[PDB]
Formats: sequence, structure tokens, C-alpha cells
Amino acid sequence: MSTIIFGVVMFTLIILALVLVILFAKSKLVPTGDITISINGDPEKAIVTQPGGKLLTALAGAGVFVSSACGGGGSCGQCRVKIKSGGGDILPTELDHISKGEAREGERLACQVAVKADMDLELPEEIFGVKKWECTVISNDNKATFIKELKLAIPDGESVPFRAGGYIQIEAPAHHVKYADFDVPEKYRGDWDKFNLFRYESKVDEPIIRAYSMANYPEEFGIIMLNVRIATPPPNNPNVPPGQMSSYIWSLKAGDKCTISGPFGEFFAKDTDAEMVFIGGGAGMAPMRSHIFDQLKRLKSKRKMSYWYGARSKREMFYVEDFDGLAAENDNFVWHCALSDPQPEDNWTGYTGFIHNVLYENYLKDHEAPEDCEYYMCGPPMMNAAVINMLKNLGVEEENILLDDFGG
Amino acid sequence: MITIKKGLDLPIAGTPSQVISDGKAIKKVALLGEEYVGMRPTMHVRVGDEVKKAQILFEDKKNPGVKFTSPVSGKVVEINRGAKRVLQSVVIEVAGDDQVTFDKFEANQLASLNRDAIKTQLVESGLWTAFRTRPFSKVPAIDSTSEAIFVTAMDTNPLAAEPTVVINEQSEAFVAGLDVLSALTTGKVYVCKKGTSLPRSQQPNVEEHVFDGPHPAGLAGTHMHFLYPVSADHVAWSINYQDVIAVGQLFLTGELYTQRVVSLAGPVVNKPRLVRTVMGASLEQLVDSEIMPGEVRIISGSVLSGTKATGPHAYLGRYHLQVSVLREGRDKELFGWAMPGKNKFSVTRSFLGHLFKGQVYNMTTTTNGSDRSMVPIGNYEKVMPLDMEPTLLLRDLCAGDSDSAVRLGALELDEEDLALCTFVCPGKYEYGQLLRECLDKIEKEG
Amino acid sequence: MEHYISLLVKSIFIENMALSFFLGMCTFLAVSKKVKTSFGLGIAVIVVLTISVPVNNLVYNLVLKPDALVEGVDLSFLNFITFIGVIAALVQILEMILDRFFPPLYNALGIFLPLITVNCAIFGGVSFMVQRDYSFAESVVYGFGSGVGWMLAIVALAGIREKMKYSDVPPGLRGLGITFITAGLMALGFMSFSGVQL
Amino acid sequence: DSIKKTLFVVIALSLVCSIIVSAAAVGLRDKQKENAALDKQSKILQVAGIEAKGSKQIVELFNKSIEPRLVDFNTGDFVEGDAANYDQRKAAKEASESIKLTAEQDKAKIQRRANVGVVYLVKDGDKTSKVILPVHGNGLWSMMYAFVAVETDGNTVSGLTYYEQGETPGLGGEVENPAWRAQWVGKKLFDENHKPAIKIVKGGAPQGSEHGVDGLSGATLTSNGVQNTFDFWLGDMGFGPFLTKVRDGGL
Amino acid sequence: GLKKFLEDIEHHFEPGGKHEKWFALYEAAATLFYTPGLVTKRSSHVRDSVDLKRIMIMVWLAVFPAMFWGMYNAGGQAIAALNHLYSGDQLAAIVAGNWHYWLTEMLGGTMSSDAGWGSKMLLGATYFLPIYATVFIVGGFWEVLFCMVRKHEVNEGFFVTSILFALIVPPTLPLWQAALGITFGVVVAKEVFGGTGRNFLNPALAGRAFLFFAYPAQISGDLVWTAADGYSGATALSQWAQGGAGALINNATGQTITWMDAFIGNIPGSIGEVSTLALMIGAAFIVYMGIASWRIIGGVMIGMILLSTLFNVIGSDTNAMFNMPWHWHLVLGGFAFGMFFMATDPVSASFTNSGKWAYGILIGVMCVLIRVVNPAYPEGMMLAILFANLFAPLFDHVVVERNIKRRLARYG
Amino acid sequence: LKKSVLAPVLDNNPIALQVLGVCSALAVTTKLETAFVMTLAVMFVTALSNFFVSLIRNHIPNSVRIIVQMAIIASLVIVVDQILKAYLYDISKQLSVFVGLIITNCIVMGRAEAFAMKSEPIPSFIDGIGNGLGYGFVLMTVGFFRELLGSGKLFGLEVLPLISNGGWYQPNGLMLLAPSAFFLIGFMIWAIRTFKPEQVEAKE
Ligand SMILES: Cc1cc2nc3c(=O)[nH]c(=O)nc-3n(C[C@H](O)[C@H](O)[C@H](O)COP(=O)(O)OP(=O)(O)OC[C@H]3O[C@@H](n4cnc5c(N)ncnc54)[C@H](O)[C@@H]3O)c2cc1C
Ligand SMILES: CC(C)=CCC/C(C)=C/CC/C(C)=C/Cc1c(C)[nH]c2ccccc2c1=O
Ligand SMILES: Cc1cc2nc3c(=O)[nH]c(=O)nc-3n(C[C@H](O)[C@H](O)[C@H](O)CO)c2cc1C
Ligand code: FES
Ligand code: FES
Ligand SMILES: [Ca+2]
Repeated sequence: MSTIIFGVVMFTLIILALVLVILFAKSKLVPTGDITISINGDPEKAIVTQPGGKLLTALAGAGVFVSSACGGGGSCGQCRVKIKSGGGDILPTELDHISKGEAREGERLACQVAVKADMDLELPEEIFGVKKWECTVISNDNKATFIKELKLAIPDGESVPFRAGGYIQIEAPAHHVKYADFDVPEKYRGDWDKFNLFRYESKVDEPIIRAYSMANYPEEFGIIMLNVRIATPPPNNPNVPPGQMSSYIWSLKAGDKCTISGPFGEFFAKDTDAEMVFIGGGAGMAPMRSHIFDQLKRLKSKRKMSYWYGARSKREMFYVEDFDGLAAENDNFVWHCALSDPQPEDNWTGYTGFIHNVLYENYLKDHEAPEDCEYYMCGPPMMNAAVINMLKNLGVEEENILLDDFGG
Repeated sequence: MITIKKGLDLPIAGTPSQVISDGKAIKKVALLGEEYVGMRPTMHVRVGDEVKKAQILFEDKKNPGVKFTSPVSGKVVEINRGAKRVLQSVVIEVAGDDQVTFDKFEANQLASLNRDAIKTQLVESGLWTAFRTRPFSKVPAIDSTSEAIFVTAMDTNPLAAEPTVVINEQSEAFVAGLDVLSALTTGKVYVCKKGTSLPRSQQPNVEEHVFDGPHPAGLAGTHMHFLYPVSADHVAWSINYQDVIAVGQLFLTGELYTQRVVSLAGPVVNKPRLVRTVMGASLEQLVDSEIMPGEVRIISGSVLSGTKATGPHAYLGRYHLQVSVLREGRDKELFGWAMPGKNKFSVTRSFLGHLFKGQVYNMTTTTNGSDRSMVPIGNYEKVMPLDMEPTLLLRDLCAGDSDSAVRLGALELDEEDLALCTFVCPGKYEYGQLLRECLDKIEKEG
Repeated sequence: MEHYISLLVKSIFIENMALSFFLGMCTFLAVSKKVKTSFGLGIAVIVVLTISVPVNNLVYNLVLKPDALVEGVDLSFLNFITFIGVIAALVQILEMILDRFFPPLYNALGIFLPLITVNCAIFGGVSFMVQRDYSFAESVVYGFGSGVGWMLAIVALAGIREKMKYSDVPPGLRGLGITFITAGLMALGFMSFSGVQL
Repeated sequence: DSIKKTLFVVIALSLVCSIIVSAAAVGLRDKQKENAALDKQSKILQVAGIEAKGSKQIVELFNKSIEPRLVDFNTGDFVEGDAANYDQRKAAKEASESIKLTAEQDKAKIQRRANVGVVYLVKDGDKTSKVILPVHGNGLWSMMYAFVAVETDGNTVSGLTYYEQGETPGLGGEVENPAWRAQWVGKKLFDENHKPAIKIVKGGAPQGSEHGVDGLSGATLTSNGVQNTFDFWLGDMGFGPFLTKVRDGGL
Repeated sequence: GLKKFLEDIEHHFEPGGKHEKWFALYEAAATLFYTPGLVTKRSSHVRDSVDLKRIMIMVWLAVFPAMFWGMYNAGGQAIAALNHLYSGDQLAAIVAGNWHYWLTEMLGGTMSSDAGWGSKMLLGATYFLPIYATVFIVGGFWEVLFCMVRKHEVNEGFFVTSILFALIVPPTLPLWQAALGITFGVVVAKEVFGGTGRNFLNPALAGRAFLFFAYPAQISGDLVWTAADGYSGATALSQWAQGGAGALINNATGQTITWMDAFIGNIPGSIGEVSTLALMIGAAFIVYMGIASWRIIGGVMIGMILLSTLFNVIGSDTNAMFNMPWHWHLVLGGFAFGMFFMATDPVSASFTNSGKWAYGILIGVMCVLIRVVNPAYPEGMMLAILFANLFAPLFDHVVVERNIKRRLARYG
Repeated sequence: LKKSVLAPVLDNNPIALQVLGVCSALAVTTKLETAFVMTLAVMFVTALSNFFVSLIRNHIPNSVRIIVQMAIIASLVIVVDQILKAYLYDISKQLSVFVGLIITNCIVMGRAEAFAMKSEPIPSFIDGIGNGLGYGFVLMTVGFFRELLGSGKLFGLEVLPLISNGGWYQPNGLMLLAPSAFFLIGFMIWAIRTFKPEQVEAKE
């Protein structure tokens, strides 16, 4: 027992000496003081956060909302801030989301920035105009087999200032839903009972946000109209959980309430004075209605326009009366739709097949200059990639092709 | 002076007699759309429209303001479009004598012209396309400006014409063009020439420089490397002597001067000589009756760097000042790779040909081997005089590394700068395309 | 004069820590893509080894050696804990002090300190020093030489992997397989100093 | 309640870990020492000709037969001490009890020799059968240690064993080949004039020779090590005076 | 009519045919006899005459004098050592016990002392040709297998690889060991990196290092360098180490080894490495043509001479290898073989003219170092070249980093 | 579940995919005895460290987490070293300095930090066992090949008769030297990513 006591005492004293040395070193060698963040010039009013923390979290701390999609981490890659003086570096998500796109001015993804030193940023005013709301559902009904028109009423009579093509983000809390509470009419009950779709159920236990595209042009006030497509399990593996957000929205009915974030922005129309060609499909009728209406109603422009929507039947087509209410008096607007395989109850007398074979054959095949036009498209992954292939084989530049991926 | 010691003067038969003789009357010209790098046309005419000299044919989307006009009057006969609907040529059939006229000046007014006036007249006449910026060898923007403007008063290409023989017929237009180019720059104008004397200008910033040696030396790339090294923050403009004559004539008479003097030479040409011709003329009519019976290849430019002119490409390029013709070599020979070749040219010393000095070869379009991997035996170092590491740079181009290539010196180069490295490669690599891909990636990323 | 020259040359060439002793191969194989990062990591390794081996020699000879503190007591089972504690503490205090006082040197090397804060290279260095029972000057020279040899090996591997941009490796061997084969060939190369008794 | 908490946590964890470690380390020292001694005991019993398996028989036969002794190299007679725990490897390092050999004396390239060495007497009843001497020398890659059993007459060899070496597995690591080691049975170390006369012959040795052992095939440089270590340790700076005296008697 | 035959069946081997699997074997056999007959595609309408086939065949033809002298010398040393030991009816039983000997006597030769140059070259051929055939077949198998599975065409270089590996080995090497060595050299050192032009080591030297460390007794010692049954003799770099220049003696004959004997090549050793004169005759031809690098050769010579003279100056009384001058290092062992044909490998060397000097200097210095201060190995050429093959890229890095600084100053 | 204990064997291998623990795999695989002993030791130490760090995950000060984790790991490997010297002395000497290098073995601290600090005590034990098993897979395979080919015996039991002792097999020398482990591990990675093309790395 002469050596055991020595061993215990020496182990304890050595570990204690090492710990105390490290604490004494850190006590004098790590800064910890006042750290400011001065943005968009310098009205000295700034965000004073302590040196420990993260940038976009420090920004969001005081009424400044940047576009985030997965709570943080770097999946989407739209948290782009101007860094005039701060951390000078590039981090793994910068290589994947702001890939090379050389930024000499300095525009790094805010997620990866370190707030330890002092920060000097530049943030455009369009970030400062975003707001949260509490809206109530006016109606929720099918316009196609798996598309629903979620209309919300912005309170106070105040309305959202946005531009055609922008997107809100929808907030939903922890909850439970089941499919047998849905308002699917009798016109659309066929396919649901055929795959036994009503058996599915879901529940999420955390907060979630997914982005949705407004389907009304800005001059329509006090309303945010959205077209949602419910994301059920794919037919190959129907065991996996269904979509948790898209299923939540279908549960809502008139008299509920929903909460939304301010106007985010991308995929805007240009003013080149060129011909505009719109190709929509699926739940992509939302950005196309905002684009076609913003031009004919508010801007009153005389650019040559066109719209080509690709459905799967006549039952799948919606907004058909509104568009003909536009083309009838505005003679510089024309629109066509093309059913893939119409059921014999349709008796369709127009076009068939996919839209890239209907757009090319009827219109682009005999066109004087296909490259001079502007192409705005928004649809499923199968339609998006099939058209962009066709447009490139016609000599069109990726600067004339505006695409709106739905992030999936 | 500057003396180039690393290079190669190609021994090839059919060198021309430097005497300017008249040429056939051309019946159709064309604008080759695929020689302007990064150019996406916006067509202003359709098939069947009649046009005038210096009337816009198309425009550039990626470069706003730049106009592409017609070399002659006449009438559009055809527009050739190829894979993925790309523009190949806009062919005009010569007719009528209508043109567009501009302002005229005197020879003493030219040095005091305004730079924006000069720019507007050049862009309107469509003579702005004669310029090219290093790096990326593109047509300059309408708002940009350069400190170094290089005049190519020499040519060391194989079977090429001597500039002085042509400049001594247009001395005064050459001087007027040099004065306009002295007024158009914010720095200096470098007239890169050989030892012989040329018509000279009395302006301060215009200055002459002399180069001697084999051919890497008649290229604007070596001139820039040795007088005004280029980078991303320094850009130089390049032009040749015939375009300077064109500028002088435009500013001296108010009309466009669309003539050329090309050299019709090659191992199969019956009478190689200097031929007067029009810009963008038809090579299949220019070489009519001046070739030997057999299967030949017609080229617009050098055999080191040119454009095989067949079908919709059988027209003289914009930056080309000669036509080369040579046979097509499709013969197979027993153990030809192992035979002692007395009539075989090489940079190495493996064959018996180098033992006979002064021998000229009847070369053809044969690839003397198959495509293999790069084994460096030191041939690239023998034919490149610039201060670079050719093997490492060419392996960076082969592998597809753009960032390393830029550090190794890709931004100084052009396709004409690696034509000789492509020439002497045992693995039969083509380095012009690899460097164009590297420069495309660079210009896109930034 | 010459007893420390043979030790340095031996530690650098005759017994290379990366290639002959197989110490620190995870960072050696993972962080050898660019010569710049390899140079930085090698300099950091040199510094940490040169600072760490003499301190542990001193601590061992003062407290942990048999009969060093009191007669009849052997406290030499604490070698592992003492050495690893000293190494970790020194690395952490180093990155702190360079981060606070020399931001240039910190962005130069202190970025490569979080990797070698617990490394088989340094632990094996101090362990072989214990085995061989060096003096203070011999510990300094051995640490410096072994760090320099490790740096040389890693910079050579990085140069080879930069030259290999023109290679065409089968897809199953892209990365780890071809790096292991490259390191094996480098070991065949360094097997030249086998029979040298220095 | 923050630094207090940190110090309390680290102190408690250190107490638990140190108790466990210092209890495990001190409790097993005796078993570790026996595990260290048994391998050398077994090797000596093997070279002595005695067959034994298991710790039981190893310890029994070693304690009953082998009697270690301390021998002073310069004088060549026994010196008192605790020979069972003497450590010649470490005694050679300390300059208090070592010497530095001249470049002419250092035939085996060991550079240092302890003052006293330990030998093992094999006893049969109360009489001495033979003596086992530890010798070592330098080969091409390593220092090779050996055991050699000399008979009572002081010349005849009854066995040999190389219990440590690092030479190439099938070129010079054949000093551990039993067919090679069995060539030493019967060879005479000294001649009539009492000279060192063991010879490792290159290219085969004549059958019947008393001083000749075959060399290693393709390892003349690990065969030189054996020859040098033997002509050194059989010299006057090694076991020469001791072997002369035991030849006179006194065993 | 060989030309028309190869043209009719070409459709069978291009995509869509029944024999599309054997395209790489048809292309390698079609392009051997006849040239492809191809024309340029783009923008460089005339090409040089040189290709990889001539670059490889000029190196393959350059080692023919060394190969023939090696066969002659192998046979001569074998016959002399045989007649040294046996005579009478016990030499006949030796000759009838070895097929290398009774085949030599059956084809017309003789094993007696008075055998001419024809009987010696025949025995040397009986020793050399099986090794070369085994190496060629086994290595070509792996080469064609890789090029087939990866769907490529067969690059050139294996002619040189195989002939060099077959001439740097002892005359008494077992055939299965040669097979394993050529397997390791081709597959592990070359083919796994992508083929010709894409590796970083020397494949022939990598295969010989595999055999030296794996089976070290068939490539070392005194029983492998004179193909005589029962004869044991030492070479001259392992006789200088044990006694100096006074120990250079030919035991089979009892004659001293002069300097001319080592230059001409009347000494035992690896098959083709013995004749410095023949090696020079070939190296001058391939250095004139511009294939081999006189910068690398000059660097190797500079390093060897400098380190040799330094060792000669500082001196030592125990190590007899300090006395060896520079003109003895040149003619003994395989220094000339490695300096002329194995260090000048374009792919394994440096790519810069200022890095080639350092590459050669490192090779020479390491060779003399392993020769002198390493007790275990009698030479060091395969290990000094393998060692410099790793640092060849580092010299190019230094040079090109110095080049990049000149460009940023706007002077380059 | 068995998922966590059997995935690191082929799906997520420490040495083959997550590179960790190469220093001991290159060194101890000359003998299948030493390979088995090191596998058992690594299993034991990683499992116990995961268990204890997961127990104390809540009260660790974040300023000195590394000192606490290294204290636990070093105590464990010290008692392992003491146990080895008392009951397996033959193998303990063969393991020259790699018994104490289980401290700086990367799998131990990797599993302790990445998984033990965030999980319950019981799952961390199975995680450590699974990582030890995945390590031992490569260890035992490389040791099998090297020991069978380089010396003709397995576990010290003669399987191929050596020519020196009167047999037919001549053993290979490289298998007992440094470079052969690199080649064996590289070819094993080749074979693994041949059957499971999920793990093939990107084009560049
Ligand atoms: C600017 C913008 C505008 C948008 N506008 C619209 C719009 O107007 N309408 C619209 O509907 N969407 C729109 N989106 C898309 C939106 O972000 C969501 O993708 C959509 O609302 C459905 O989300 P979700 O919650 O169902 O996704 P999730 O719930 O994350 O996934 C749903 C689907 O994934 C499957 N899935 C879940 N887990 C797995 C797994 N482990 N493996 C395989 N499959 C799995 C489910 O079975 C289901 O089919 C827009 C996106 C952006 C960026
Ligand atoms: C040769 C033949 C009929 C078929 C190949 C089948 C075979 C077993 C050969 C393996 C050796 C090999 C791959 C050599 C490549 C190579 C070829 C084919 N022709 C060459 C031609 C000239 C110079 C070098 C090479 C060269 O180096
Ligand atoms: C001068 C010259 C020397 C060569 N030396 C070798 C050699 O030593 N070993 C070898 O395997 N191939 C050699 N080769 C062939 C070729 O370079 C070899 O396959 C490449 O090293 C493989 O990429 C040589 C080729 C040339 C032209
Ligand atoms: S959420 Fe992906 S970047 Fe912030
Ligand atoms: S095990 Fe390789 S670094 Fe610790
Ligand atoms: Ca000793």
C-alpha cells in the first residue's frame, strides 16, 4: 500500500495540474468582449452579439430574415450575404452551392461564417421588408386529382408586396393527420380508392417549413393563393412515410389558421421586349398564372405571349375559364393544352402526347427564329428535363431559358 | 532586337513567288459564323434579301453593340445551319454596286481624332471585328479600352506572303491606319516587324520592334510575351497589317476597303503566287484550275492552323491571309513505322531525312501513327521559346485542370501558340481544342 | 559534434517515422492531396514533436523513472496517461496562443493543430524515446529529425499524387486503394537504407 | 458552480481511475516478474539437455539442477553475489561497472563489456556436469545472443542455442536451424596449445574435423559474426581465464 | 497478300460483330505490319513522322549488342568454371545430368575447354531465351487482359520492359520467379495506374525489387552468377569490399581482373550488364536520336564522380570500398545499364530540363552511397533509381513554383 | 439491433471507408496471434470507453472534454497492458509499442466523440463492439494472407512444409516486410468496392 497511495496521489495531482494550466491559459488567451455586426452601410444601429455564436443565427436574432430551407446546414444554399469585412475563407458548402462563381466582392454563405471577430456586412433592403403573418384559410378544394387550391386571407387588410414568381414559406407545428379527413370530391375519388390511398397516416413532432409559390399577381390584394400537390409514397415502395408538409396543408379547411413568412424572390420575368413562351405542367400552374396575369393586367405589355400546359386528362385541367377570359380580349395571348392519355369520357379534340412534342411540332418547328424567344417553364422532374433538351437542340441559350425547379 | 532560337521553319514544297498577280472574279462570299469565339448570332436578314456593302448581317448576343456586316453587295442566297442549329455561313451572291458611306478625313486630322468618334465609325462600318483581345482572343467590347495594341507587320507561317510586298502598295493608307491606332489607344502601338524597312509614322507612342528567328516568332503571342505580358488585369489588342490598311482607307475615303492579298500555295499548286481577292471569298472558285489532279485538301490559312474548307466552310476566314492545298495521305505501308525514311521529316533525329539538308518534302494530311498516351521525349521544349514549362502545362491541358493551367500560363496563349506542340507530339494530341476548353471553363467560372 | 549528426541523419532517413515505423498513417494518407497543405501539416508536426519530446523526457526522468522521487517506489505505470496529457495540453495551448497573438502564423499552421492533438506519430516518438533512454539534447535532436523525416515523406507523397492527375485508375481503386499502393511503392523506395548501421 | 463543478468532476473521475489503475498495476508485479524469468529458465533448460514442459516442471528443474554463479572476467574465478537476478545487459551500459574496449580488442563489435558475468552450472546430484556460458556478437542486421554448454574438461561442446537474433528469415536466420546447431555437439573449443580454434568454414567443413562447423549458405556476413563473437569470447578478454582455470579443475 | 486479308476481316472485330471481344488483339496485330492509314482531323493538318512505335523499337534495338555479348559471356564463364572443377568421366556425368549442357552438345557444340565462340553463345542462349519467353508471355497476358477489360487499345512499351527485365537478372533464375516478378512489375507498378505514360515508377526495376526482397538467395550470394553446377565464386564489387583491388581474382582461371576485363566485359554478373563498351555503343545511338536524356546521363556521372572522389579523399582504413575511384565505379556492376537505359525512362524521370540534372545527381549519389556505406548490398542502382523516382516530381514542383513567381512580376 | 453491430463489417468499414486505425493494421498483421489479440483488445477498450463516456456525457465540461476522454481511455488501456503482461507475456513483447498506442488509435476517440456523446449507454456498447468487429475483419484477413504466405504456417501451426525443414514450399520474404501490408489492404479495398459500388468515390 506504499505504492498505491503514491499512484493515486500522483495521478490526481498531475491531472489537476494539467486542467488548471489549461484553464489559466484560456483565461488570458481567448478574447470574449463586444462584437458588432454593421450591415448595409453603417447607420451605427447594429447587431451586438457576443463573440461566441453563428452568423445567420445572430442575424435572425434581430428581425433580419434570410432564406433558409432546412433549419441550417447548407442544403439549399440561398443564405447569401455580402461580407465587406469579416471572415475571409470558403467552406465546404460554398463549393457546392455558390460553386466557383468567383466572388471578389465577397459573398459567402452566411451559415459558415464565424462571428468571433468583428463583422461588416451589406444587406439589400428587400431582406428588410419581410414579415410574418397569421392568415385564415378561405377555402381548400381540389382543382385536379392531386392538386388543391389553398387560399389564405391576410389580416388587417394589409397585403403582401411581392412580385410574380416569388415564394412564401409555410410554417406548421407538431401534429397528427389522417387521409380520411380529406375533402376529395366525387369527381376525383376514383384513383384514391384504386390504390387504397386512404390507408396512409402521418404525424410530425417538430417544426417544419417548406416553400410555396403564390398563384396570384400582386395587384390582387389581401389574398395569397397557392396550388399544392400532395406527396404520397411512390408506387415502388408504398411503405415509406408520406410527405409531412404537403399532407398537412390538405388537412386544413375553411376556418383554420396558417402562418407564413415574408416575400422571398427568384425566377422573375425580364423586360427584353422579346416573345414570351410559357410551358407549365403539374402543380406548376402557380408561377405561370402569376406571370401571365402580371403582364396582361398590371404591365399592360404587348409582348407576344404563349402558354402550353400539359395535363393527363380533361379532369386534370383547371383554371380553364380564367385563361380564356384573358386571351379573348388580349389578342396577343394564346394558350394550348395537351393531354397524354385522355380517358374515353373526355372526347378531346385538341392535341395529345407530351408537351415538348406538341410545342415543337405545332409551333417551334416552323418558327422563324426560335432562339430569340424567352422560355419560362415549371413542372415535374420529367417534364423539366425533357423540354430543356429540346430547346438546346434548337440553339437556345441558357440565358433565355428560365427554369423553376421545385427543389426536388 | 529579340532573337528566337527555339522554333521550327517547316520545310514544305510549293512556296510562292512573292509577286502580286490578279485573281479570278468571285461570284459568292460568306461570313463564317464559327470563327468568332463565344459568338451567338442574332440574324438581321433572311434568305432572299438583297444587301449593300457594309450592311449588318447579324449581331452578337454575348457582346452588345458589335455588328457584323456584308463584305459585298448582292443578295442573300443561303444560310447554312448545322448540329443543334448552329450558324455556319451566310452566303451572299455578288451583284449591284450599292454600299454604305461614312465620314472622310484628311491625313493630318487623323492623329487628333476623338476616341469615341473612332469607335463609333469602326463599329458602324463593322471593322471592329478586326480586333482581338488577349486573353481569350475575343472581339473587344464597345466600352473597353487597351493600353497595348499590336500590329502584326510580319508573318513566319509556312507558305505565307511577305507583308512588305503588300505594304509597299498601300504605304499611305498604312500610315493613316497607324495614326488612327495611335489615337485609339491610351498606351502605345507596337509595330512588330523584321529587319526590312516599312512606312513609318511620326507619332511618339507608335514605335517599331524587330524580331528574328524561326516561326514561333511571327505570332502576336510572342510579341505580347516579350513586350507587354498579359494577364486578367492587363489586356492587349491584336491586329494585322491588312486590317490596318483597311482602317486607314476607311478613315481616308469614307468607304469600306474589303480587298485582300492572299498566297495560293501548297505542294500541289501548279503556280504558287500572291492572288488579289475579296474578303470571305469562295475558295472552291479561287482554286479552280490551279491544282493537280487527285484528292486534295483545301485550307484557309496555314497547315499549322487553319480551317479545312469543304462545303459550307469553303470560304476565306476573317483572320486568314492565305490558302494552302495539299494531298490526302491514306496509304498503308508494310512496317512503315520501322523503315528508314530518307523522305520523312521529323524534329527528332531518327530518320535519314535530316542528313540531307535543304530537302523539301511533299507532305500530306497523314497522321504518322495512332492516338496513344503522352510519353515526353523532349520535343515540346525544342519548339517553344516562351518562358513556360511546356510538358507540365500540356499535361494540365490533357488532364482538364484549369486552375493549374492558368498558373502555368494559359491566359497568354492562343490556338496558334500550340500548333507546333500539336505538330511534334508522338501521341497525336490536338492541344488547340484542349486549350479552348480550358479557356471556356475559365471565362465561364469568372 | 558528430554524435548528434548521426542521430539526425538516422532519424530522418534510416528510420523514417511515416514509412519505416507506420506512425500517423491516417493523416498521412488523408491529408496528402496538395503539397501546400502537406507542407503546413509537416511543419506543425515538426513543431509539436520538437516541443513535446523534451518536455516528456524531463517529466519522465524527474518523477516517473524508477527510484526517481523516493527510493523503492516505481510509479512507471503512469507513462501513458502522463504523456498523452502533456501532448494534448501543449497542442491546445499552442493553438490558443498562436490564435490570439500571431493570426498570420495561426492561419498558416494552427489550422493543422486540431489534427495532431492526439497522434500516433507523437505518441510513438515519446514511447521510443522512453525505450531508448535518451539525454535531453538527444531527445531534442531525435524529435526534430523525426518530424523532418515525416514531413519529407508526406510532401513526397503529395507531389506524387499531384503528378498522378494524368492517371487512369480503375474505379474500385480511385482514392484509398491507389494511395495504399503508392505508399507501398514509396516504402520499397525507402528500403535503400536498410543495412546502414548509424 | 461552474469551475467548482469542473474541478469536482475531474477530481472524482481521477480518483476512480487512479484507484483502479494503481490497484491493477501493483497487484500483478510478481506474476509479471515470474513471466519474465520463465522464458530464460526454459531456454537454459533446453540448452542444458533437460526436457521440461509447463511452469511447474520449468521452475522445479531449474531450481533443482541449474546453479547460477557470478564470474569476474579479468581474474576468471567466482565472485559472490546474487546471480539469480544479475542483469548483464544493463550492467554493460553503466560506466560504473563497465569498460570501453579498444578497437583492436573489440573483435565482436560490442564496444562495452561488463566487469563480472553470470554463468550457469549444470549439477548432477552434487557433481558438476557442464557449464553454460552466455556469449553475444554483432551480425549483419542485429546483435545475436547465444548459449553454449562447455563440458567439464573445458574443451568439448555439448550444445548451442541462439535465443535472440534478427537476421533474414532464411539466409542468416538459420543460426536457429536444428540441423546446423547439432553440428556443434562434440566440437572442441581449444587446441593442444590452448588457443581459440573454432572455425566457421565457408563452403563446407570436412566430416570428422573437431574444430570445423559448416557456414551458413549465402550468409558469409552472419557467419563472420559467429566466428568473431566466438574468437572474442574464447579470448583473454572474455571467458579465456575462466575456461583455463576450469580446465585445471576447480569445478 | 497479307494486306487484303487483314482488310476483309476488319468488320468482324469492330462494334456490332461476332468477334468484337478480340478487337484489341486484332488492332495490335493489324497495326504491327501496316500503318493505320489515317488523316488529320483538326487544325494541325501536317504531323511529324515520329510515333511511340519507333520510340520504343529504337530502344529495343539498342540493347542487342549487350544481349549478344551477355549470352556469349554467360556461356564462356559457365564452360570455364565447369572445366575448372571436373575432368574425365565425372565431367561427362555432369554434362549428361543437365539439359542446358546435353542440348548444347547435341545441337553441335562442345563443353570442353577449347570451345569456340559459337559453342559459348549457344549455351548462353539456352540460358537466356527461356527467361525472355516466359517474361514476354506472362507479362503480355496481364497487359492484354487489362486493355481488354477496360476496353482500350494496347499502348507500346512492353517490348522494352520485357527485354530489360530479362537482361538484369542472373543467368540461373528459376522461371516461376521470373513469372512472379514480371507479374508484380507489370500489374502493380504500371497497369494499375492506367498503362503507359501514367505510372510513376520503373516497372522492370519494380519487378526485380520484388524478387530481391522476396526470394533473396536466388538473386544474391556466390552461387547465382556463373551457371556452373557446384561452382562458387564472388563477383568484383563483393571482392573489392572484402580486400580491395588486390582481391580481384578470377578463381575459375586464376587470372587477375584488369580494368580492361571489366570494360570489355569478361566478368561474371547479371546477363547483359557486363559489357560497358556495348552499352555505350547502344546509348550513343539512342542519345543522338534525342530519345535518351544527356542531361540525366551527365547528372548521374557528376554525382558519381563527386561522391567517389570525396570518399577517396576522406579515406578509411577498415572499409576497402573507400579506395575505389570513379573509373572503377563505372565499369563494375550495373551502373552503365541503369545510367544509360533504365534511368533515362521518360515517364519516371523529371519533366523539366533543370529538374533532370537534380534527378541524375540524386541517382548517382545514392548509387555510390549504397555501394560504399551499406554492408548488406553490393550495389545500389535499382534502389537509387527507385528512390529518385519518388522525388522526381518534387524537383519539378520546385522549378515550376520558381517559374510562377516570374509571371506574377510580369517578366515571364 | 444487429444493424448497428454488423454494419461496420462491410457497409461502413473503419479502415476501408472511414480511414481510421491503419497504424496498427500495418504493423501487427505479421502474425495471426498478434492480430487476434489486438482485435480483442480494441473491441474491449472501444466498448468500455463508449459505455463510460456515454454515462458521463451530461456532466463533462466542454472546455476540457479531451482530457476527460483521454483519462478514461488511458486508464482502460493501462489495465489492459497490465493484464497482458501477466497472462500473455509472449505476445506482449511482440506487440512492441502498439499496446499503448490504442490510446491514439483513431477508432477509439472517433466513436467516443461522434457517437458516445450523443447516445444512451447500452447502444454505445454495441456500437463499440461493431467497430471492433469491423476492424478485426481487415486485421484477420491481412494476417491470414501474410502469415500463410510469408512463413507457411497459421497460428504457429505448420500448414505448408518449408524447404529448410524438409518440405516443398519456399516462403515469400515481402510478406514479412513493410510494403506488403499496403498492397494487401489496397487489394482488399478493391475487392470490397467491386461488390459494393456504392462506395466508389467521385470522378475527381
Ligand atoms: C421556390 C419553391 C416553390 C415551391 N412551390 C411549390 C408549390 O407551389 N407546390 C408544391 O407542391 N411544392 C412546391 N415546392 C416544393 C416544396 O419545397 C416541397 O417539395 C413540397 O411542398 C412537398 O414537400 P414535402 O414536405 O412533401 O417533402 P417531404 O415530406 O420531405 O417528402 C415527400 C415525398 O418524399 C418521400 N420520402 C420521404 N422520406 C423518404 C425517404 N427516406 N426515401 C425516399 N422517399 C422518401 C415521400 O414518400 C413523399 O413522396 C416549392 C419549392 C420551392 C423551392
Ligand atoms: C505483338 C502482337 C502481334 C500482339 C500483342 C500480343 C502480346 C502477347 C503482346 C504483349 C506485349 C505488348 C502488350 C506490347 C505492346 C507493343 C505492341 C503491341 N506493338 C509494338 C510495336 C512496336 C514497338 C513496340 C510495340 C509494343 O510495345
Ligand atoms: C529512353 C527510354 C528508356 C526506357 N527505360 C525503361 C526502363 O528502364 N524500364 C521499363 O520498364 N520501361 C522503360 N522504357 C519504356 C517506357 O518508358 C516504360 O514503359 C514507361 O516507363 C511506362 O510508362 C523506356 C523507354 C524509353 C524511350
Ligand atoms: S438552410 Fe441550407 S443554407 Fe441555410
Ligand atoms: S492511428 Fe493512424 S493516426 Fe492514430
Ligand atoms: Ca551489450
